[PDB]
Amino acid sequence: GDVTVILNNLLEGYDNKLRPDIGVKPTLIHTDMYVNSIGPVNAINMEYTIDIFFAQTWYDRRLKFNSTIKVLRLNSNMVGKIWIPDTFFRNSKKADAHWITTPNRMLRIWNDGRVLYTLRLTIDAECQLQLHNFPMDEHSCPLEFSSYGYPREEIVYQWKRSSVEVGDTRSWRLYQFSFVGLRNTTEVVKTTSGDYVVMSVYFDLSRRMGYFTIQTYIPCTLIVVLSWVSFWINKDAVPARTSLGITTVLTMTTLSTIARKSLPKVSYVTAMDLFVSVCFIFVFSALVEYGTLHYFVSN
Amino acid sequence: SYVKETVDRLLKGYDIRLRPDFGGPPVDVGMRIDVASIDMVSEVNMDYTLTMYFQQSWKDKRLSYSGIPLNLTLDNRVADQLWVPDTYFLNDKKSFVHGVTVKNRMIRLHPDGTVLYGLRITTTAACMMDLRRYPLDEQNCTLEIESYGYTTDDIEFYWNGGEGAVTGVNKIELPQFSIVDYKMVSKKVEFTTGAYPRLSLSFRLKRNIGYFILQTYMPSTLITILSWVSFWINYDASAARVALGITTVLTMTTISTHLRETLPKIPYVKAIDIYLMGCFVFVFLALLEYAFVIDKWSRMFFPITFSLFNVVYWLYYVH
Amino acid sequence: SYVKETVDRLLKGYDIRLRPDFGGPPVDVGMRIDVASIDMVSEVNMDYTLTMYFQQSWKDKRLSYSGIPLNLTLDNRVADQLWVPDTYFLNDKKSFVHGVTVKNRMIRLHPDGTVLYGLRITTTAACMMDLRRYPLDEQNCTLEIESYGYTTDDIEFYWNGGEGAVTGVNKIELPQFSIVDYKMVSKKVEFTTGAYPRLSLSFRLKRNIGYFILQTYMPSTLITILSWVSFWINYDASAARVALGITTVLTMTTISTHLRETLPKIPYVKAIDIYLMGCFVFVFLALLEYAFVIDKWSRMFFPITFSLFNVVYWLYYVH
Amino acid sequence: TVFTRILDRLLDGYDNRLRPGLGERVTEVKTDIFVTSFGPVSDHDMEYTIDVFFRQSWKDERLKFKGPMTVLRLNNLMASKIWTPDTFFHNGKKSVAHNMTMPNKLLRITEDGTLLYTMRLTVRAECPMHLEDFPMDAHACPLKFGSYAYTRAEVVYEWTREPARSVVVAEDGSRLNQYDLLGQTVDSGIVQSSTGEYVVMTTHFHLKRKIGYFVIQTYLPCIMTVILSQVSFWLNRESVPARTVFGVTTVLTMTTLSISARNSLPKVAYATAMDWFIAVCYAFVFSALIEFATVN
Amino acid sequence: TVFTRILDRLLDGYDNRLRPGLGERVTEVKTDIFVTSFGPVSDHDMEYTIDVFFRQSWKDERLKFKGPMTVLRLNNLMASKIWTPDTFFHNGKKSVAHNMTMPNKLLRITEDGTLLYTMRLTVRAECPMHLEDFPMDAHACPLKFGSYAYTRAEVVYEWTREPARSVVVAEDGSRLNQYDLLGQTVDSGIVQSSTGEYVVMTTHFHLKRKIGYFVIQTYLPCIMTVILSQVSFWLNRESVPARTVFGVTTVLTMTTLSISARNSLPKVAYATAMDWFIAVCYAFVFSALIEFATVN
Ligand SMILES: *[C@@H]1O[C@H](CO)[C@@H](O[C@@H]2O[C@H](CO)[C@@H](O[C@@H]3O[C@H](CO[C@H]4O[C@H](CO)[C@@H](O)[C@H](O[C@H]5O[C@H](CO)[C@@H](O)[C@H](O)[C@@H]5O)[C@@H]4O)[C@@H](O)[C@H](O[C@H]4O[C@H](CO)[C@@H](O)[C@H](O)[C@@H]4O[C@H]4O[C@H](CO)[C@@H](O)[C@H](O)[C@@H]4O)[C@@H]3O)[C@H](O)[C@H]2NC(C)=O)[C@H](O)[C@H]1NC(C)=O
Ligand SMILES: *[C@@H]1O[C@H](CO)[C@@H](O[C@@H]2O[C@H](CO)[C@@H](O[C@@H]3O[C@H](CO)[C@@H](O)[C@H](O[C@H]4O[C@H](CO)[C@@H](O)[C@H](O)[C@@H]4O)[C@@H]3O)[C@H](O)[C@H]2NC(C)=O)[C@H](O)[C@H]1NC(C)=O
Ligand SMILES: *[C@@H]1O[C@H](CO)[C@@H](O[C@@H]2O[C@H](CO)[C@@H](O[C@@H]3O[C@H](CO)[C@@H](O)[C@H](O)[C@@H]3O)[C@H](O)[C@H]2NC(C)=O)[C@H](O)[C@H]1NC(C)=O
Ligand SMILES: *[C@@H]1O[C@H](CO)[C@@H](O[C@@H]2O[C@H](CO)[C@@H](O[C@@H]3O[C@H](CO)[C@@H](O)[C@H](O)[C@@H]3O)[C@H](O)[C@H]2NC(C)=O)[C@H](O)[C@H]1NC(C)=O
Ligand SMILES: *[C@@H]1O[C@H](CO)[C@@H](O[C@@H]2O[C@H](CO)[C@@H](O)[C@H](O)[C@H]2NC(C)=O)[C@H](O)[C@H]1NC(C)=O
Ligand SMILES: *[C@@H]1O[C@H](CO)[C@@H](O[C@@H]2O[C@H](CO)[C@@H](O)[C@H](O)[C@H]2NC(C)=O)[C@H](O)[C@H]1NC(C)=O
Repeated sequence: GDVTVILNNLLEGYDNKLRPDIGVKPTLIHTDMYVNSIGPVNAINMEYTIDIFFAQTWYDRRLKFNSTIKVLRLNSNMVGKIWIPDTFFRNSKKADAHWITTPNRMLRIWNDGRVLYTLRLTIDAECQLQLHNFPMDEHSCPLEFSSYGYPREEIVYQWKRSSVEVGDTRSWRLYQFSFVGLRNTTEVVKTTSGDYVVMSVYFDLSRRMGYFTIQTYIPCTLIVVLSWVSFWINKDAVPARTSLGITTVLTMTTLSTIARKSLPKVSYVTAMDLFVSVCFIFVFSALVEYGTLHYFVSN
Repeated sequence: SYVKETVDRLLKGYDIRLRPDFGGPPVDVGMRIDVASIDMVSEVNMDYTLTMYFQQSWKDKRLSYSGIPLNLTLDNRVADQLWVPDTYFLNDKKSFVHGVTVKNRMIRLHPDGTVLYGLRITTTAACMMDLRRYPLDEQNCTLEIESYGYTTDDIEFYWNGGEGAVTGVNKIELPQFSIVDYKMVSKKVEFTTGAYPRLSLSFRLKRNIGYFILQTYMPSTLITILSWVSFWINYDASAARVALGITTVLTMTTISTHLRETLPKIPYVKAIDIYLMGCFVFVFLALLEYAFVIDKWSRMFFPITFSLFNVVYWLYYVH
Repeated sequence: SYVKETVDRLLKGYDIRLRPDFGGPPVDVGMRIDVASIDMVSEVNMDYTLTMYFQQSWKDKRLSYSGIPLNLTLDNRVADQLWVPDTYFLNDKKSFVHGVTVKNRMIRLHPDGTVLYGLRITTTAACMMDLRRYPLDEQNCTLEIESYGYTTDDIEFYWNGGEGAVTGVNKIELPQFSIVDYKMVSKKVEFTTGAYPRLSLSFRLKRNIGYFILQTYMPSTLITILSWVSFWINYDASAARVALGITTVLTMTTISTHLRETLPKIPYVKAIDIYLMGCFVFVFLALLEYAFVIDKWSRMFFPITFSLFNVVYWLYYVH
Repeated sequence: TVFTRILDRLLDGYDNRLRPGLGERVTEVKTDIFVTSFGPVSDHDMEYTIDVFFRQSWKDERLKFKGPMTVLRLNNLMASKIWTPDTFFHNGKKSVAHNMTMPNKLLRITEDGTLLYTMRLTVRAECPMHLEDFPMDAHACPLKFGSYAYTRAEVVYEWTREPARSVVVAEDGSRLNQYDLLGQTVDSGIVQSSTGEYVVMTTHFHLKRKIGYFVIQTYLPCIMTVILSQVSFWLNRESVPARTVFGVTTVLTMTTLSISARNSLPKVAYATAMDWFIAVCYAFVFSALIEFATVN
Repeated sequence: TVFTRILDRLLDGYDNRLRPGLGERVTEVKTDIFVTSFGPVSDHDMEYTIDVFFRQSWKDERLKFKGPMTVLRLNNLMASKIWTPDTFFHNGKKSVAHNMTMPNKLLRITEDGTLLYTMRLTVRAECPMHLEDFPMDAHACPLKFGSYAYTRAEVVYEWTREPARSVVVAEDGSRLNQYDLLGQTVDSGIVQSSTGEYVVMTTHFHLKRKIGYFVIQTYLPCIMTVILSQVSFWLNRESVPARTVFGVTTVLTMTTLSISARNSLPKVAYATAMDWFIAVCYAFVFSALIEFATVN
């Protein structure tokens, strides 16, 4: 019952609605995260989901306690009775924390005044609109945060290690693409209410061509060979060659729609509709040549 | 230390349910919106999703303090112990405050008594979508900021900063639409109960034509082929020429299924459907009159009327 | 003003965390179910959605009075200060109490001690639907009332009225199904933790046959028309014959892709797929007789095979 | 300064869980609505959408006071303490009470003892549509609401203004795209329940389908197909394979268009009028193939 | 009457911020999972769904008593004021805690001091499968759970009964469509983290596909095509261009089998088994068709 005495002594005279270092200290806070999974980039909302273990660490001159306890472990029940700094995600569409089975809020307090805290978060963040080269994809997918209330003169974010402080150890985590690397970025954005530090975290990816390999091969190994056997057939019979050519472009139309069905339409070209339109207009030119040859054989 | 007992006397003796100047002058409220993104303009559900940094500020003599020449940002657990104006949005359907680590609820105080309140709000707001002209149509979808339970003799709204109260609009990108202009309207609305102020933020949305011209040019080659094969084949096996034009009818049917999956049923007829069905009826009737009775007249009639249909379609389109 | 002191006498000294008649005999709970509507059946997610009044009543010694002659309808927020049973539903997936103005919690008290608790709740309950035979369905979609933290020596359940505890079955109008019978079954079900009471409200669902039986006739009439096209004609114009048999696979494809979104990917037995197999193998048989070319003999043999086919289908329907 | 001292006198002795009455006069609440908009009908799952202001008014003798001004406006915080009735919709299957920076609920206490209490709502109620004539739909969508626990001996609902004329207000903003708002009709009733007897306020919205949405969408291709059905009668007697192949090419699109017309159409056992329209088209097809096989 | 004083005796200075045994031994957590129905498996999202009664139990020496009864079946409002473990699922995506008339939480104290605490939960979790046997593969869906804020030197998980007999399908709890549940396998495990080392109970569910219509509806339209390929090369006594248009249908059937498969599996980069299984059936067609187009 000693910790019952100690922690209840850490309650009176301690406002839970104030930051500790209101004075000259700007209340620097270290942080880290452990990426558990990076879900599917659906690209219809141009967003991607991601599960992390997000952790924060700060200090306090109002929670230094006595000896014989190095650190005390806390449940998710002292977080409401202790001041917690704000953190909010900028590009989060719906970032719902996990509240299942006595929710995931780990808390530690050392005798120095150092407080560790963590959460378990899923995010559906916007990444970019990178549709210049549709096979040659390279998305950065930033993830960034700040304090919603406290400016850079009242709060400071800091990492634990230069650009490699974010742990990420997984191989199969709903990635239809190829993750190739990650890095951090620290900037300050001038807002209206003040100036806030921004801790951008990127995730470099590149689309594996094996997914679009089946989408590219089987129209190419059907339409081109049908256009070839339209000329390779005996052109003496009018319902052979022209009929094969005219049913080939009937088949070639819907595959361009289905290939652009799962993903939304863009304004500029993605060099994939250009990649299929060359063969489409080539089979169309084969139709033009077949209709030209009909004008000088039925005389 | 010294700041805590000053916060304590601001919390002691305070009444939440009483507005400032209760029974006196109307309070003055300055608002500010920062558009983060236009997420999804759903044409079928006739709505758009907006992320915004909603911001309010006003004056309270009960929340001033003498010393400590600095601003006191607090936790979000004072907004339930302080008064806020009951500002809602009119045409929203799904709307919420984000709860990422806490509720994103900024309270900033000041030694004179100017209270600043801030939220990060996602709003699925519905708007009227007149779909007569489909390309380059200013949809003019608005957001209607309005108080709920305070008459104009109790509150005063204004855009905090004039025309610069709405930021980040140029930093928005859409795959379908495009920002052409935004406007702020400050009006008063009288109901059966009383008078209430209303702010209105408009969005005229010029739709980007590139996706539209792609989904236009992809079926236009089909009716071009429907003209060309009908003009190009001799009429000995006339069924071999007519049956291809009847398969263009089911090609039109596939386009109509894509249209029904892309657009709902609307009484005011669109601008995209009308020229495609009109050239459909013409290219069907040309095949009908060609099978009715001839090789030179098929070469002469169909491309001239085809180019005429093209240029009258372009002249309706440029408006 | 007499009633307030009596209610405060009833509340001061009350413990919500104890069951009434504690340490003694089990207390009975009477249920009553008023089915408002079968809200939304879904054959995709193997489930359905029900809206109903769940009413229940019991008896206690802790709430008794003699001064007030009439019954006491009380506010719903006293349910957070009074004991209620922990009655749940087993086969649910997503449920909620309607909160359109307040929580729809009927609290009624009696001078005897009979306590009444009523909820209007919507439950998305799962139903293990056997989709082996499609026209006849005859489901058994249960609704499992069960206590959670009270053993059978702590509580017991009964239908308040027997057959009369369930009201509103005949007023249900479903566009897709029809009620033929409903049954209320009590059952004691044990676990490793203990034994528990379990009421069951089950009912069968005879599918409204008309919509899908008018959708079923169209491929049948389609392929009889196709057979009459390919059969009667002379085959010197053989391109007229073979082009009929060409476009049959897309007619099969449209109906198959329309049904593939309605029914899920159940591998076991699909009666619509057995019907479409009796159709498309008949398509292949017509094309087989075509490639074998007796044409009039095959034309006469096609209608008797269609008659034996839909006689097999009718005896499969009536079982 | 002064009003806090009198609100504590109002809260002193007022039980938050009891209505005025109980061996006294029957509680009367005065009910008013204000339709903010009328959302789109969802015919597939057979429901509609509305979002309104819902007003209520009644007199509480335990809330009178003697203040400097006449009426007194409050927030939703005090509104959670005064007894409000349990008004629920009989037809709402999913409804939301909107909140934004505050619960959208005001409390206007008069000095007389009466008060005004309104909330902005949204109801996804349903209508049992009968589908014997889909372009000729005429429906009266109900919006039944009553008390939930308080008996007719406890409370009675009553409209504020003229019931049949000016107790319900359409505010000339409707996001509809298939129907149009013809008019409305309120009603009162008593439903005998297994618990007791309860007042019911009914409101019907008379609706008819618009003419330019799906009616032209069916009217154009059917006329196209019956025009295509005539060319076989136009064909030569010495052109017998064309009259055969015209019919199958006609029905290839007719089947797909019937599938497309039945796609957005909800499931109903009753026959629709457009099902007879496509039947007339199929009968013209049957006559065309009979005239074809007459030559054959 | 007496039990009120009993429960008030058990909270005179009781804390919830401290597990039983601080400065003493670690805590022992018996754990049981009684599944109710193994739900649908979203292979498009590689995640499954399951309904559990998650029982767990632990001795607490601070709650012993000498009352008249031995075990009191308390309410979960008492369990909100008691210390509970911080168990969570390591791969849970969208888990729900079912709420009703009361929340589905149970509490049974004992005069020994042992507890019992079950939660009627529904947990969904990603089951990362591989598609090397895409027609007839079999997988082991995992379920990892353990503490969040308590290390291996703080709490210890252990199964209640023997680990072979501690996850129980009820009788027929099968909401399965594509698959067949046959067995399960639990184990322990210690996972080192950046904070410390947490004990993890891991559970695998072995499941294998029904062969069924997932093979039938994909192979029988292929069976018609491979029958037409044999019918095309049967003889040449009749006209030759009657065979060539017979290839055209086998083109469009290749369309219909292409759309029918991609709507079930996610867009994966590596090729699957059933893709080559239909690719060889596609390669059987156009080679013979190019051969007949060259020779005829
Ligand atoms: C418009 O109205 C709606 C309807 O009321 C409001 O929605 C409610 O808002 C309140 C206030 O924010 C929420 O209450 C808080 O809930 C905390 C967790 O509750 C969780 O409940 C279930 C699981 O039990 C989840 O489903 C919930 O998730 C839902 O909400 C989130 C919010 O974003 C959504 O994203 C999800 O999708 C879900 O829809 C919740 O997560 C609860 O801990 C908290 O209670 C603490 O704080 C209060 C005040 O201090 C005290 O009761 C008490 O001190 C509690 O603290 C105890 O527990 C903490 C745990 O850390 C300990 O530290 C303490 O020591 C102490 O032991 C509070 O009750 C409510 O959940 C939410 N309901 C729903 C359905 O959303 C809207 O906010 C409102 N809009 C406005 C006002 O703008
Ligand atoms: C699961 O269902 C249970 C059903 O009981 C539900 O528990 C209830 O939750 C509500 C809040 O969600 C509790 O109500 C609170 O009661 C305390 C008692 O003093 C009040 O102080 C609280 O007041 C707050 O909210 C008021 C709303 O007007 C305001 O006045 C003010 O802002 C206060 O901060 C609050 O009303 C209720 O006591 C419990 N009932 C129990 C535990 O029996 C639970 O929330 C549901 N869980 C979900 C949906 O996740
Ligand atoms: C289309 O968008 C415009 C703005 O982009 C909006 O129309 C505006 O409507 C308001 C009131 O409905 C009007 O503003 C008026 O401005 C005058 C002059 O400043 C002022 O004296 C009035 O008190 C009032 O505020 C005006 O009609 C118009 N304003 C502007 C600047 O265009 C609205 O969102 C859409 N309007 C239509 C007709 O679709
Ligand atoms: C849905 O299926 C369940 C079980 O598959 C059916 O429940 C069964 O109902 C019958 C008829 O009431 C029960 O038979 C009798 O029950 C009484 C009361 O318990 C008992 O005393 C008799 O000895 C006899 O067993 C049967 O027990 C019961 N089975 C179970 C497991 O509950 C239910 O009727 C079906 N519902 C519909 C609508 O078909
Ligand atoms: C606290 O906030 C107030 C409100 O903005 C600040 O007062 C203004 O600050 C801006 C920029 O700092 C300048 O326009 C003037 O210094 C102030 N203008 C007016 C009209 O007051 C104030 O500076 C903030 N406190 C601190 C310490 O920066
Ligand atoms: C209070 O409620 C009880 C419970 O329903 C009422 O008792 C029954 O009332 C019905 C009314 O039709 C009678 O048919 C039953 O015979 C009554 N049963 C018993 C055991 O009395 C009671 O009448 C109600 N009292 C008041 C004043 O409303």
